[PDB]
Amino acid sequence: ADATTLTEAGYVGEDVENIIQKLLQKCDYDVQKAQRGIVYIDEIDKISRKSDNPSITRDVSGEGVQQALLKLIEGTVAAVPPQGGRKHPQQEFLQVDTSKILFICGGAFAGLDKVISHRVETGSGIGFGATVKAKSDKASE
Amino acid sequence: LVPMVIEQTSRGERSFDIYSRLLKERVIFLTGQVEDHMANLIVAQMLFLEAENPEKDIYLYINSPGGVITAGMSIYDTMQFIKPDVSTICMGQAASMGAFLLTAGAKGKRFCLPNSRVMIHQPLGGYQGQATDIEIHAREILKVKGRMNELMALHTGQSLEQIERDTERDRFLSAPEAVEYGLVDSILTHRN
Amino acid sequence: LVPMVIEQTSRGERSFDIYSRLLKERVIFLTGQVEDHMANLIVAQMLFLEAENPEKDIYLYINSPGGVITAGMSIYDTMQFIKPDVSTICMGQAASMGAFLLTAGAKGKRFCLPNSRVMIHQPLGGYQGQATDIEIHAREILKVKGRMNELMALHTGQSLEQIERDTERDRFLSAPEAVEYGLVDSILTHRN
Amino acid sequence: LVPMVIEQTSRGERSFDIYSRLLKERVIFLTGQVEDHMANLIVAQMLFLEAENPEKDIYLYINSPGGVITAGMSIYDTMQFIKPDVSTICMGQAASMGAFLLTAGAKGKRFCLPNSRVMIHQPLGGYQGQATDIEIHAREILKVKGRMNELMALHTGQSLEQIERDTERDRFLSAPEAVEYGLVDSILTHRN
Amino acid sequence: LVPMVIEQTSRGERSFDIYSRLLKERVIFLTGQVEDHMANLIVAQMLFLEAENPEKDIYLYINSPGGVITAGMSIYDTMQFIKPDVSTICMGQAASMGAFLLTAGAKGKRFCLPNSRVMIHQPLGGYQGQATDIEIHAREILKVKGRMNELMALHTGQSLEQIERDTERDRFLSAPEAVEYGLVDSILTHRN
Amino acid sequence: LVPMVIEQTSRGERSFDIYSRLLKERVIFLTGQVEDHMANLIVAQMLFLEAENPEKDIYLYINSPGGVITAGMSIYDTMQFIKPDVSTICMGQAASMGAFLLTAGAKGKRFCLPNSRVMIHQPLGGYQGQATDIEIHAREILKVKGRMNELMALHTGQSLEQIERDTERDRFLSAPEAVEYGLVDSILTHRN
Amino acid sequence: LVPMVIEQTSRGERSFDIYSRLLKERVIFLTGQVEDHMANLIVAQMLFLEAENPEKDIYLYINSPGGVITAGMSIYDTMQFIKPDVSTICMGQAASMGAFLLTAGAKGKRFCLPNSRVMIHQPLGGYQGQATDIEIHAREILKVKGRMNELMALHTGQSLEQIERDTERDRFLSAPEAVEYGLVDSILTHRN
Amino acid sequence: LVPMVIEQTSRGERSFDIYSRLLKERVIFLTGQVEDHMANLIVAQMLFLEAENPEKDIYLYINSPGGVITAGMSIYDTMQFIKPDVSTICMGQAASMGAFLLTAGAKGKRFCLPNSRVMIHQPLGGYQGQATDIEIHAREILKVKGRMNELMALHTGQSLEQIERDTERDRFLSAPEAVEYGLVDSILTHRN
Repeated sequence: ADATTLTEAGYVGEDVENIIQKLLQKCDYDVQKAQRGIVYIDEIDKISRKSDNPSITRDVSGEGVQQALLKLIEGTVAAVPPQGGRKHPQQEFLQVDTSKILFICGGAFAGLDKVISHRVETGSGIGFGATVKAKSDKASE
Repeated sequence: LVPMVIEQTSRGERSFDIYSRLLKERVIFLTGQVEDHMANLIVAQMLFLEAENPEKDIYLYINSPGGVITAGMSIYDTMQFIKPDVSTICMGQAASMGAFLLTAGAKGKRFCLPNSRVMIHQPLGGYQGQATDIEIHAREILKVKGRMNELMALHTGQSLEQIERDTERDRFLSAPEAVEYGLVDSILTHRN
Repeated sequence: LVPMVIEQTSRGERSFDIYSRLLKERVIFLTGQVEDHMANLIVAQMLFLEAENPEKDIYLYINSPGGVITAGMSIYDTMQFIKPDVSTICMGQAASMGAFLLTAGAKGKRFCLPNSRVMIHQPLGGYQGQATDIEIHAREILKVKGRMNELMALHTGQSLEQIERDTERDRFLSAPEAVEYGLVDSILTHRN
Repeated sequence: LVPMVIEQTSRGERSFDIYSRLLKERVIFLTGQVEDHMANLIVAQMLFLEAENPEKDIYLYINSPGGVITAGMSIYDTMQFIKPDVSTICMGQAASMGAFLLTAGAKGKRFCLPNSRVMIHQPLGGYQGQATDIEIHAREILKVKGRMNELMALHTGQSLEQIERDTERDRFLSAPEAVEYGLVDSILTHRN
Repeated sequence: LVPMVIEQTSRGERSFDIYSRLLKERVIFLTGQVEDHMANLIVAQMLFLEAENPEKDIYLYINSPGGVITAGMSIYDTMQFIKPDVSTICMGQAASMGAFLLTAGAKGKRFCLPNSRVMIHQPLGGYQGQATDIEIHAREILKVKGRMNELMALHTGQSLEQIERDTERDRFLSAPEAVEYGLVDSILTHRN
Repeated sequence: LVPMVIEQTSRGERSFDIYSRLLKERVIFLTGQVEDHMANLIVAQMLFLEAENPEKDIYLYINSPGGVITAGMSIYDTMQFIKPDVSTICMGQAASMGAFLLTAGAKGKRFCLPNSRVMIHQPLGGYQGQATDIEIHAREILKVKGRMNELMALHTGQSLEQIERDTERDRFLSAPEAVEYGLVDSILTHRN
Repeated sequence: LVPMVIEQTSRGERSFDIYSRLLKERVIFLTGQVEDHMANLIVAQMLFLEAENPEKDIYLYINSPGGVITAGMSIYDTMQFIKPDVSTICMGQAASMGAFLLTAGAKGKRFCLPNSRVMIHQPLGGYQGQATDIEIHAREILKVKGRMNELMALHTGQSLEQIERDTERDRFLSAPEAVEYGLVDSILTHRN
Repeated sequence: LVPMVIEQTSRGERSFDIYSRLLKERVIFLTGQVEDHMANLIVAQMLFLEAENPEKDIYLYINSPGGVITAGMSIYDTMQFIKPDVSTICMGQAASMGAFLLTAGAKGKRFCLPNSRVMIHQPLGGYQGQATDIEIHAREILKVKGRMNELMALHTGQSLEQIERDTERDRFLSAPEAVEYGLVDSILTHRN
């Protein structure tokens, strides 16, 4: 699957329970074997918050997706519609447990190297009394 | 114009002028003739920096040829008031007022560059008017002269009599000579 | 050049000039020759701070050699009008108007640095023209002199006749001397 | 340097200069020598506030030593044209034009600080040239003098004859004296 | 310092200077000595507003002591060229060029404030050099004098002979007198 | 100051200066004394517009009293070099250099306001030094005189002999007279 | 006031000043008297462009009445030092220093407008002091003269003897004359 | 005017000044007369670059006629203290102080452009006052002369006696002459 498509519940983008729906397709819509399946989540880097956000905008593509996945990864029962359906008061739902379902979130965290480069070689001070003994080294990403 | 600099760090990147960037690192530049406006600005930086971390030291770079006395006392009093120790460093030169602020720094945290120069002299002033007014102003500057010598003697460690004799006329002291006199504690030749 | 500082607020970070950052903390800087333009700026700050929090005290830092009498009165009248107590502090020096505004501060909240100076003198003025108009302008400066001596006597606590004798000619008062005279209440030597 | 202040609004925090922040509250600052450039600025501020809320009253702080007559009349006519009542306040002083504008405020909304100094005098002018041209310009300043005295009598309430005698030479009026004359209505000593 | 104002719009909050905000409402300020640079700025505003809405009427607030004739003609020609009617309002005063531009406004939309002062005089110039060159420049200024008088007679409605007699020397006209002469149409005493 | 304006586009509201906004519509303002600095700015504007759309015309508004020949000649060569036609409109006046640029405009696109004054004269300069140097500089300015007269004849259409005689001394031409002389083509009395 | 131009691309819209927009196209403007500060700015543009692309050509528009020789050599040495070929186009004129930089451009990429004026002369200098010091400075300026002549001969292709005789006194040249002399390669008349 | 430039990054495009953009590449420009304010700016840049990468070298482009010795010594001391090797480059010229900073660069990283002119002379100064004061000041300038010559001999490698003879009067050294003298290591004819 792709994390970018996922969005917080109650919005027009998408819901996080669709991930189980995709897994259900391969298992012939059998929840028993689905509980023992493995899941992969691509492009998780786009879900990260940028910086210093008050959250008044109620970010949906970002922080909202993470908050919903929390219970999913650790394991919680999820209501998955049968096929090509969206969550609604209707009873067209399938109780699926993600406790035994492995998750592999893979993403390209562009810019993380700079964060790591900072902490490793942030340095302290700029003047004569500062400690600039740390020397920035050229290393591959 | 001052060159703008950027800090490539987390929580976003921020652009500041080179002077403001160093201020974040607790570095205050004292340059040029001392006056009320520049001295007032330095006072704000000292008071400002105290709020973030009273324990961390503040650095003051002095390359001033001297100036007004009243403006200088506003800086001296601020340095002694705040809890963080103010480390003074002499770049290029430190005249009468700059030297008084240089020696006023925290004991053991006063430095001077190897080729820097220092000079100390008595206060200079003048008044035009009636004889009665002259006596008032003449008494005032003499009190200032005595007060400044007392403070310089305290920081340097020399006796009040020695300071009076040396400050009667301009006395130029090199970086090593200043260490012996007591104006500064050590010299910064190369980074270790 | 005025440096810019960063404030870590709840709604992200904001960049403020050194003087604006202190204004947020109810600190106003009175520096240089007093005039109509700068006086109208201090008045705006005092009124703005009153609206934000009338109970909290406003701090005024006075490092000035004096100036126009009328401009200073705008500041003095504004201080008395606003409910919050204005705490005056003297850095470097406080001349005739700087001293008048200094002593005008709230009782018990007037401070002075140990190496600061104070100077009180009668008003200065002049006019060129006919004898009739000279008599007019002369009466007002004499009236202004009496008005300023009455207000200074009130804050200092000394008798009106005593203020007249001292103000006749320039007088220089040190920080401890000002405490005895009544211009200030206490001295801020070190942070406790 | 003018300080910047933060205003908290429903949309979010916004930065305003100290003078613009007070403009939002219907406060206009008249300061310094009156002239065409500053006068047009005040006129624009008045018209702008009238559109926002023609019912709320505007405030005009006056600390000025006077200036050009023509520039002042633009402000006076604008104050009378617009619907909002303009409440004039005197800070520090109010000379010939500052006083004419001060008394021009809405009846019952003219104020002055306790130590403010008001002054009223006849117009000042001059011309160099042929005798014929001198006569032309001389008649205008006389008409302006008569026109200004008529308006002062209307606002203050004093007779035209009394205004002529008092305005022949510079007359200084304290805040209480101005109340009796009619230039102002009340004194703002302290906030109640 | 020019204050900044906030305008509420569908897109959101917008910040404008006091002069730009009024420009949005089709208001152009003509202030001070007329010259090439200020005139070109006014010309740019007239053309910009013409494109936005060629049907609505533009307003011109004239408070100026006059200036260069050539710069004024650029404004006058632009007013007659563009389709929108230009309404001229005199604030404070309108000298030779300001008056020419004031009367050049659209018939019926020329206004004057009650205490305004209008003055019209003939052109003034000078040249130093050879007699041949003097004859050239002398003829040119006379042509401008005749051209200016011919245009004023058209707008004011007075005969050409009458204009020559009145403009031979400086003539000051009040707001009511200007209405009779034909320079303006009505007076804006109060908001209705 | 220059008043900002808002331009509506597909992206959203955008802010532009009054001059920059007109530059977007291929309008360049030539104002004041011609000098190297302003000329290079006009040249840059022309080259920029050529890249955006070499087919669309460019409108140069000329209101200037003339200036340096070298600086003005950099604008003339730029106009002829670029493919788009450069229309020239005279506002207020166009002196010797302003007139050369005015007549240098594209044939049929040169315009003039009805009250604009176009003056043409021969080059003027001076040198101090040795006789040998004077001969060098005297020959150069005379060569420039023939070059300018040759080009002026080409654009106006008059013979070189007539241009030489007419430009031997200052010659003032009104907007209609300029049409017959060939400096311009039509007069923009009113928008049609 | 330099105008602002908007560059529109798929990524977004960016606003640049007219001079900066042309800088993206490797166009550097040399205007006015040559000096250390302006020359340093030109040097920074050459290094910046070299870093962006060391293969694309750089254009230099010259309009300047010469200036300091030392400042000019910094530009000349920089042009030869960097790999990119620096094209030179003379607009308006190119005096002693401008002409040296003009002819210093890459062979085959030196242009001039048809009406440009190019003047070349020997260095100008002066010294006041002792006879011994005069000999030192006099020898220095003569060495500079010979060095400049050698470089000009190399670029122009003329013999050293011919350049010495021609540069003894001011020698004004035209665009066609410069082509045969060797200062420039071609003349840009029309884009075709 | 300083032309701004845009750089492309993964996070996004950022606008930078021309000098600030080069500062990111460890390039500092020493231009004009040396003084306290400009020197402090160079010191701040050297320290800022040391923190970013103490191993990468720094490139200082020098083009100046000299100035204050105290200000220059601040730069000289800073260069030696910082770990990065400061590669000095002489553009145009390098006088007494400019040359002292040029030769102060790291051994093997001192360059000079081919047409640059280097100059070295002894310090110059003066004092007006009593004979006793003259003796004190004369001793200080002589000490500075000995200290500067001692350091020049160290960097250049020549004997102290030879430096004294050469520096007694102004000595102009071309780029090749400076290489053999020891002021610079090699000439930068081309990038390759």
